Amino acid sequence: QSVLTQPRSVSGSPGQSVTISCTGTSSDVGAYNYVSWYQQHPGKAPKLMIYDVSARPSGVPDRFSGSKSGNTASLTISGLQAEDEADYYCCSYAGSWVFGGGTKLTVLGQPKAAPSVTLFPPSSEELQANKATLVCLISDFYPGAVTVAWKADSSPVKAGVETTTPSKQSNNKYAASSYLSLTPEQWKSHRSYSCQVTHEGSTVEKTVAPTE
Amino acid sequence: QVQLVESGGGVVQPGRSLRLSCAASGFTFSNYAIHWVRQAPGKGLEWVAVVSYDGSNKYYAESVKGRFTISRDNSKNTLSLQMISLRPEDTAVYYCASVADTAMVPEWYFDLWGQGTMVTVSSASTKGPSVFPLAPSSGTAALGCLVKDYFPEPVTVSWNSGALTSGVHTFPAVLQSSGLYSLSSVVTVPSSSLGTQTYICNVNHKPSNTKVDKKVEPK
Amino acid sequence: TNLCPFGEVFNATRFASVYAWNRKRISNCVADYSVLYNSASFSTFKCYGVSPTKLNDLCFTNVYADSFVIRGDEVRQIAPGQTGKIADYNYKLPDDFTGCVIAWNSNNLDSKVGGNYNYLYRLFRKSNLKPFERDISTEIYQAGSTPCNGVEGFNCYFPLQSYGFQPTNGVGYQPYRVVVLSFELLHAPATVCGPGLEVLFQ
Ligand SMILES: *[C@@H]1O[C@H](CO[C@@H]2O[C@@H](C)[C@@H](O)[C@@H](O)[C@@H]2O)[C@@H](O[C@@H]2O[C@H](CO)[C@@H](O)[C@H](O)[C@H]2NC(C)=O)[C@H](O)[C@H]1NC(C)=O
Repeated sequence: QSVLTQPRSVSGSPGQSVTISCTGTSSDVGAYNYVSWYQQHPGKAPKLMIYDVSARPSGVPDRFSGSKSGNTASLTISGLQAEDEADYYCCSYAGSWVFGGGTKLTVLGQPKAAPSVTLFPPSSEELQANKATLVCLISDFYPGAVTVAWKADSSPVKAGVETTTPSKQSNNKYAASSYLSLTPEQWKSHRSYSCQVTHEGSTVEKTVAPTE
Repeated sequence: QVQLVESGGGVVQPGRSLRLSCAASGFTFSNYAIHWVRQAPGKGLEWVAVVSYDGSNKYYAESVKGRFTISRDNSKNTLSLQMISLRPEDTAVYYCASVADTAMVPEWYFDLWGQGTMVTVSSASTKGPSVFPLAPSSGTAALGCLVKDYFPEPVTVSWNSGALTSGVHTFPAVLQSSGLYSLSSVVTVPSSSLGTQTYICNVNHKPSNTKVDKKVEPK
Repeated sequence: TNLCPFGEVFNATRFASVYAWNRKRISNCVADYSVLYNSASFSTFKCYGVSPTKLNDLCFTNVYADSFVIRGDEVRQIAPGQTGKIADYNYKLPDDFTGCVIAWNSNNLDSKVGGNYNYLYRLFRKSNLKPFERDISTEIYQAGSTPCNGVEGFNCYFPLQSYGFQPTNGVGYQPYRVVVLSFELLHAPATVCGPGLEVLFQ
């Protein structure tokens, strides 16, 4: 069913402000003002940060502020601090409790690092095994939030894609991988395949084509 | 210290039944409605079900209707969730969630949370990996291997039996819907050495007693 | 000072069902009503006999605070000369009413997921209430030609109904807390007075 639409990622410099949108339908966020915002740090439960759209529970700083307009709620964090780095989820209680996709708020603590992509075609042994798999390895990026997109013959593709959640490395940058599983036939039929990783504004692309 | 404690998590096979419990302390449980909210690993929150203060009015989410049953004992101050015909899509952490007496937050918001309990619905049993060489392209080159379809974790990967270390990046694995893992290890090398040096993956999945060596060469 | 205990009726943690409306008797004190006007953000604050600016300079024998809970679209009935289930069978106000009706939205406190069935009202009554009467009887109401004999059933109804307040209603169907201040001016001494009548004693 429905999911309220939050941005996948948001980046904010420390001390400054950020705003996470949360867009729904007129039968959800517009129906009533029962909008709430939850913070979740890795491996712990959510915490209520906003309710009744703009209300702050006891013990929540006034740096967290909630607003609404039409079908869109907005959480705003001022005076950004490192502890605020976390996943944030909105929720609308109209007919049922509906959540958003979540938004990873990164509090920027290092210069931006662009991703390094390495794209591997399917091995000959795997093709012999009637299977095929393309491997897209993204490394050395920061902030730790990328969007991977597989593209066939300069056209989109979406079935068979399994992507990793960014994981911190030793150098405190992030790395992920994406596997596009295909049929030997699909691979040898198309002309080329491409992996596109979007980080901040820029996008990096790599292309593999079948060989003989 | 108002506190909610979940229990009864574990691994079940697709199609069987489990029963989670959530015990309450510190507030007037019988006075507020309480919910189950779950979160699949690495993904977002999903509201599952709620029971009124009165214990008869119960509501669920379509993804769950017909399979989960919510109940509460207001004399023991407990609540339970009986799940049946469990699918792998139900694999998740289950939190129970309500509000406290002091809070001015109404019960339609999730103010008070437990620590959760994990439910893993997986048919999968121990499988050894299958290693495939990601050959170098034809300055610098990148080669590696693909450890594919292994369970459980972990898998360990080395190169040239420990002789090669600089430039090795082994990536965290992906959980495939199947229930099985697959990871990749990549090393970056001089292109001028593809003819002379021999590059070899050394994979080891200890939970299946599987030690594999796979030679990665160009072409 | 000996000020009056309005916070005991306007901030009570629990309010009464309309049919069993509660009544506190305020006496032997001074009261600042302009403080009470700006005390909170009230949805409704209507004064009939008088107005609150003028009230700070008046003296009454006793003051009565009647308190209870009802649906938003029933607050119109808490007025003199009104008709409806509430104004005729639960809480009636005289046509010669000198007092103030105050009400505010209490959705976060009194409606509950699935319904709050503890708040009640009277649904059936042979006759209308007299002004300021309270009726808490639970005698079966005869809606047919056949007598009931104290047995519930067909055309033989239990006279009280639950509001079942829910948050997923529209405002009209949401619970509102109401306080009716009524200022009685008998022939006996004024026990309650406003603050502007201290200038005559200095
Ligand atoms: C009813 O309550 C309001 C709110 O004040 C609070 O009430 C309780 C919740 C208590 O635990 C404290 O938080 C507060 O006392 C009262 O409004 C207050 O009035 C006083 C006196 O003038 C004033 O000093 C405060 O600033 C006011 N607070 C707010 C939030 O406006 C009100 O007086 C109480 N009673 C009545 C009859 O209105």
